[PDB]
Amino acid sequence: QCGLPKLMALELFKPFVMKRLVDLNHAQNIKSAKRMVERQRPQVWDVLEEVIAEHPVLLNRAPTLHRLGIQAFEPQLVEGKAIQLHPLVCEAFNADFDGDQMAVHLPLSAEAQAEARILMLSSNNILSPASGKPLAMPRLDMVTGLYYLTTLVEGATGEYQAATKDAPEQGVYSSPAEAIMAMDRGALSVRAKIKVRLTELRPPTDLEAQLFENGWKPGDAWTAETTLGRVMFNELLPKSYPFVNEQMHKKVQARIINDLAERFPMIVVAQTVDKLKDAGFYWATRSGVTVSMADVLVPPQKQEILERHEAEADAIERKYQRGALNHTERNESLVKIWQDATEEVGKALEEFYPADNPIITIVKSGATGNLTQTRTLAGMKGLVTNPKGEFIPRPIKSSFREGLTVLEYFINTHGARKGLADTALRTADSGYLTRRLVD
Amino acid sequence: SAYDTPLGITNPPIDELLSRASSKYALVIYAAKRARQINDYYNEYVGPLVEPGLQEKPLSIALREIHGDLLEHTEG
Amino acid sequence: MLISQRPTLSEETVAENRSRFVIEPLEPGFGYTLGNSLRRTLLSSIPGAAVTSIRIDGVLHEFTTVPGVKEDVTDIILNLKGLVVSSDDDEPVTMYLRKQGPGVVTAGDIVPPAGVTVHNPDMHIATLNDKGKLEVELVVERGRGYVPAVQNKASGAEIGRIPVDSIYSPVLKVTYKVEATRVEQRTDFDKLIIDVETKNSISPRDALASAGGTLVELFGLARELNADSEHIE
Amino acid sequence: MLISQRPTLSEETVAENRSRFVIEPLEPGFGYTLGNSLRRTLLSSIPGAAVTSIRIDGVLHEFTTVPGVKEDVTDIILNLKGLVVSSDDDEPVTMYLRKQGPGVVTAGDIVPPAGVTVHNPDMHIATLNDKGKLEVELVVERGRGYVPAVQNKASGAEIGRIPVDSIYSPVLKVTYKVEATRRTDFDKLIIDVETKNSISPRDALASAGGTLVELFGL
Amino acid sequence: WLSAASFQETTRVLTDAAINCRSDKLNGLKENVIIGKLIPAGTGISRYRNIQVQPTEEARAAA
Amino acid sequence: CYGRSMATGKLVDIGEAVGIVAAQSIGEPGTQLTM
Amino acid sequence: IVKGENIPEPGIPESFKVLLKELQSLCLNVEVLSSDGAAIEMR
Amino acid sequence: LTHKRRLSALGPGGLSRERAGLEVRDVHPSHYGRMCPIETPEGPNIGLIGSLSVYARVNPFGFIETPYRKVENGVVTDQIDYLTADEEDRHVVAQANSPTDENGRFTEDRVMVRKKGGEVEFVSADQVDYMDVSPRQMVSVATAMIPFLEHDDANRALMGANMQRQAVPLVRSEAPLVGTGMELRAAIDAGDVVVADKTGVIEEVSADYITVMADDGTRQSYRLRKFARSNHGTCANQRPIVDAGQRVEAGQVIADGPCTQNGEMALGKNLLVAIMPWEGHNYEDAIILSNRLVEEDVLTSIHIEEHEIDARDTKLGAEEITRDIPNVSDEVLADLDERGIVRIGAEVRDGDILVGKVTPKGETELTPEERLLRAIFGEKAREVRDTSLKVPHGESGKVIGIRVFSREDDDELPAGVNELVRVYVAQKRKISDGDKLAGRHGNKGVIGKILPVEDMPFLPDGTPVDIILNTHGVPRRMNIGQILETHLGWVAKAGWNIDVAAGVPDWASKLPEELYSAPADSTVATPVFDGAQEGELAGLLGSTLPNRDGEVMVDADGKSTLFDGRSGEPFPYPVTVGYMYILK
Repeated sequence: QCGLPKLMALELFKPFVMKRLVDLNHAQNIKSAKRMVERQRPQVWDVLEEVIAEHPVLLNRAPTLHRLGIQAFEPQLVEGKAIQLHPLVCEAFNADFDGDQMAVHLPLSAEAQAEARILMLSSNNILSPASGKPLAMPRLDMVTGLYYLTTLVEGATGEYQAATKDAPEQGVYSSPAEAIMAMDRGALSVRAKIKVRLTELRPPTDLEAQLFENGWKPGDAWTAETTLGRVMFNELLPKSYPFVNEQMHKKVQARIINDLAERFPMIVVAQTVDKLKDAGFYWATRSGVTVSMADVLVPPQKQEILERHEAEADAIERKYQRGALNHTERNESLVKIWQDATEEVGKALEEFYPADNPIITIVKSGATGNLTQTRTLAGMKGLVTNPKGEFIPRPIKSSFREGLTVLEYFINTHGARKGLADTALRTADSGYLTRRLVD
Repeated sequence: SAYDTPLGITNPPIDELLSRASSKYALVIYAAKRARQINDYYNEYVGPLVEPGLQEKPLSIALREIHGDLLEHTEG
Repeated sequence: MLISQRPTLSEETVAENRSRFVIEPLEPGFGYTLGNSLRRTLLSSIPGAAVTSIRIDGVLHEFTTVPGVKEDVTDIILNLKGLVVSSDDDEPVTMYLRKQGPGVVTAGDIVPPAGVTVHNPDMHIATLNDKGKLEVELVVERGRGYVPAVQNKASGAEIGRIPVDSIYSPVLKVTYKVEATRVEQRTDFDKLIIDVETKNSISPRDALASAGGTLVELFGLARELNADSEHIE
Repeated sequence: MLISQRPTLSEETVAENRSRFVIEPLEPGFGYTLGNSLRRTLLSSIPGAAVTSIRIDGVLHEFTTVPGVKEDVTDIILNLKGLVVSSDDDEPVTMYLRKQGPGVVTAGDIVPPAGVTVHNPDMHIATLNDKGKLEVELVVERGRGYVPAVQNKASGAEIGRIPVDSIYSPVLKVTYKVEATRRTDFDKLIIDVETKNSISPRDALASAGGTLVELFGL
Repeated sequence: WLSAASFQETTRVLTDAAINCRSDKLNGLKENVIIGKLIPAGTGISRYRNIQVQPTEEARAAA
Repeated sequence: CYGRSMATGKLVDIGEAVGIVAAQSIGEPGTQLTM
Repeated sequence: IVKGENIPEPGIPESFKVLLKELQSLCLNVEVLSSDGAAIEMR
Repeated sequence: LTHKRRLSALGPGGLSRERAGLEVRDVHPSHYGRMCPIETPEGPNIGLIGSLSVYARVNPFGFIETPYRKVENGVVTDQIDYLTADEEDRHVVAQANSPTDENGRFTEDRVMVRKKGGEVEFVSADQVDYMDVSPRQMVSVATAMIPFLEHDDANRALMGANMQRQAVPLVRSEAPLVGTGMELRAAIDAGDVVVADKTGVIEEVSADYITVMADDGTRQSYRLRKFARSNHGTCANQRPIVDAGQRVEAGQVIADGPCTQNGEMALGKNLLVAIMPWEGHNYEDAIILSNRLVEEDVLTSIHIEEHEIDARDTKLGAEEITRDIPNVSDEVLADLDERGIVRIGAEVRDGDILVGKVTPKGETELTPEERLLRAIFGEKAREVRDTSLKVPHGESGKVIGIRVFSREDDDELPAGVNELVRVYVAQKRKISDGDKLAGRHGNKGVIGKILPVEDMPFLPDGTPVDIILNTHGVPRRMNIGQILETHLGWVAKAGWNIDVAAGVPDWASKLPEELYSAPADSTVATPVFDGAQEGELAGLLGSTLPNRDGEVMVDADGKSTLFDGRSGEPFPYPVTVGYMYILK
């Protein structure tokens, strides 16, 4: 589906609604029908919903790179003048909500609508027709939203205690619906290690063999130890699918969704990814993931590492200032001294950040971000290239958390501009190539 | 197989439809020409062999007919 | 004052245990406002009876095991947690289940004292291995909501007394979500969808009216203040 | 473990415009869901009175100025949006404001018709000079929520009438909080209701309840 | 020839095509796009577009 | 000879035009090729 | 669409007709030929 | 103001478009203090267009000069010498910020220096000649207006500058809560603000004009632009900031321009921000807003159109502007006056008539079916076709003013044009879903949803946050200034008091002068490279704590516990809240 501004939809379908409201007594002749739509008499809207029903439309966003750049959807009248786009198709369209626009086309002939619903329908195209990998697979929020749900926390609230002596195990629940009643109260934590009895879910292949081996369990109860979230996670997958019981990285979700397309019909993956979306968002907001000057940490070893390599350069600079050193090797020595010195801060930085820090969880789960990106935010930004392409031996010691200096900022722009200019002519050339490949 | 319930355009599922035709392309002309047939009736002449929905569009009808194996075709 | 569109409460039956209910149309954003309040009233607000503590013969200082049966201590505790019995007492009552027969024990084997009625006799409790006996006492006290197993410092006085997690309310699962309706007349009005899976003690419709009444009366505390402002039906 | 002492709602006072309200006792995990259920209803459906349109003699529309007045007509209507009025009468009732000579016009200078009151006459509207004269009438209606200005082409209004965004919201700011327990442990919530002075925190909370009670049905 | 023309070096292509007196059978899909024909691919192929559809005699009975 | 259709997961359909799909599949990532 | 009839079969794009004309103005003789039917006219 | 001051390499007499090599686009070392490296276009024009720097100055020969303070023997004098790029490489440039010694001298053991390479080196301060006049010499006016510039990557900064010039004047025009130095100085030099050129007192203040009685006995007066449609449609309206008896001084601000408040540039509003991801509604750069921003017209802005139609001399007759239209209902003309032009103050809808016009026709040859109806209903076929000015598709508003130029009346017109009428329509545009908002750091996004103030993340006060920004796009884009000013934005809003217990805490050692206390709502300024530092932030994070009652609403991490307005329960983790300056 897609959100279609009601004004836009009225004009697109204007000839259709004109006939429908003349068929009904609303308008006596086509002339009246035309004016009735132009001035937007309130009667048309109930008519528009009928014509639009199960009548697809094509949505394009330029530039169109692969055929996935055009996809059919079922229109839904929406309030406002903007267009509502499903969050899973942003990957194919390369669509940012920074203010991009999209085009709508109305297939008319029976054949055109057939091709829309069948060939180009949104849910039928999931994997990219290049690598076969899944595209509509969740990303960004939905990643960190699920990664939080499935993750297992040691010493959480209500954790199964493996009780001894005077008390029974204490970590068991009659059913999942009980773990929810325990979660609503402060008893249970969604990330807890407790073990539950599950009637409606399927155990893993291995354990299913030892447990039953006479068949599988639609109603047959079995017990495993998993986080309450991992339970709810597997309720999103098909009832026939085995219990994964893992914390979901992006690649792990790729493995799973990739597998569903082999063992299950398209319509099944279409609905399973819809369910991952709703779940991922809900937990993305409950994830408690924000940013702050506090949540940005810098390693205390940065001072010693920095001042240490400084003398190593000053000594090599003293060796070059002594006349013996080769000028080309001097900078090369500095470039090597500082290059791997950045790795140390990167190593020290990772050691410092608690695994639950919101900045790293974003990169860990594979939702978005890189480590090289979080290395310039805190710690050091590193060396920057000169205009000629050579590496400026003067490193940037400060990080964008502490802020750069007057000269540090002027130097970074030297490189930062060359990169942004490249992206300019990288699209113009890449498109000229594609035009020759196509021909 | 339980896919739950498809809504509107997604019903019937393509998987159940593709077993009734050689490819996704053949399926297109299949339902396409039949829908063009239905609309002529409301003005070839035959169908709606199934029970028409309330306002249901003829193309949507022809899709349900192919799902029920109510018609057959022969490729050129 | 206020006169609005008349909402309609409907019920779709998924099974004898479950039913789906929908309210249409609401006024925006009222769907979200009363929705979470209903999931709480149905879950924690309905009076019901449930098992509190249990003691079984043969387990005192033992950690987990029961020679003579294939069900462990843990598996039987959560096996009894599903027992559904409506007790009219307003005070704890101790039922008893004693069987030495090498066969399957069920909820029907327990003798309820006068005033307590077991609604799920078919429930399996334990499988007795050949030539073995099973003796169990059960504490049943009326309550509301979900009360986790409580060791009160008086649970350490009893030797072999196992406090268990008590499900007091008949509804073991509930959830809700909102949707938009009203093609033209109303624009983007709210529709409330609520899912109720109820125990055999009470049907879904009765749990609703019980939650409806307990909820309506609760807001009377404010309305009694004045009654000046109003709405319509 | 049935524990019954029927919920008790006791009043209080903090300021004149706002007063706390407390309700105890309640089952665990309640006051949150119950508080936000009132707050959601307080901030929206509390009925009230507000000015719909306005008519100024010299000006035929919103974007001009008035001779001698320091505020343009658009910046005067911005000020007039701050008027808190209460109309005890159904149907539209027009107020009147006329001022000459220097001075500073304020909401108090508006002459309320029968059964209508300006509850913050201290409000600044426009500063007039010796040449400045301001003659304007105001139409007060009754409603709830926020209704965007109704265009006179949609109504039967004439080119002279200036429609304005109307906010009927007696309530101002609202919050709550709960005291849990850990004898069995119950929950008790306390709510803080503040109003614009067109009504007291009591009549508002009674409005929500009276409006919230009628909604729940079975 | 008209597929090579629209691609690049139009003037060069046309001068050599008119001297060689070339004939374009309009088989390629770009040619059919220019003149508004059905591209010889997908649903445009002969076997697919010539499909004939009629309801089964058993179905016409049920009416 | 061609093999499974990456989009379908099954043997390619007879109508498919793999030339264009190939060209696009090669070019589309070109924006990510540093140079 | 206004009569609820079936959408008809497409015609010849006017732009293409203009192409043949612009090619003729270059002293290029462009003839649209039938299978066995020799020359065709656009009119 | 940035259009002027812009310098480009294009046009006749220079390399044009593709011809230019990419080496020119690269920033040279001599662009320091002359051409701003950070401000340029993002598109194919990168590096060919740039804005003159702040202190830069043009030479009578056409070479840009930059101001410097010459240093002699480790002492920086008050002598300021403007130097061309040629003579700069000859000397060594000390760094703008270096420790200052008493009456002045170089305190640091070594001094930052710039060589002809350029090359960065040190000496003992003995060999330095000239020093920088101050930080942000290289920066332009727009670039210098980005708070916490030093923290943001050049990529997102360039986007930040370009998007300030894309803002639009609002009706209220509130100034930035956390600013920089340029806000006031740039507004007056723009020319859109009313400045007084002689000391005196105010005789009168009206929406129309403001008159001042100088000490000189002379009398100056200023007519205020009111709702003047700008080139691109933005509203140019001005408002008087002074009262009748006020004293004033030469060069003061009498009235505010479109985007200015009290003399300094206001390109947007200050809003309560929440950095939690929220129910998938703000995702992939999308944004959500409090419906308060609608009801209270905080983001509302005015836009004005100019429609034009002429009546000329046709070979078949003369065009006539008239209320008579060949076929129309008497209703479609309801808003037209005698002459056929829309009546001032009317509302217009897409397709509505503005100026009725008619042109002569030539032999009609009506269709037989058209002539039969003419006889039946007796409507005589008119001699003139209807060419009439109507409002464009998807456009509506109120009629502000009309301008009519007639030939009868002398006026002036090109040969053949008898009458020309222009109609000006204006409309109030509320902030709507789909509109594009952004901050000064390059962060941009459409409004994805607008929620009732009822259900919004809201502080324990009961104070709903106005905007909710997603957390994911923040870390990777390398603009962390938005978070900083989000914290400081909350500082300046609620005030603060540094502890007077004992002495001054260690974080204030080198730090603010009599900034130890500020009231609530006080405005802050952090010059780009001289601005506040991380240590001083934290120290301020803990700070004065009313709302009304004495409870703190934000911790020293810049976080608070927000209550979901839908379910009514707190959000599990502390969420960062604050005030950020966002532009429409």
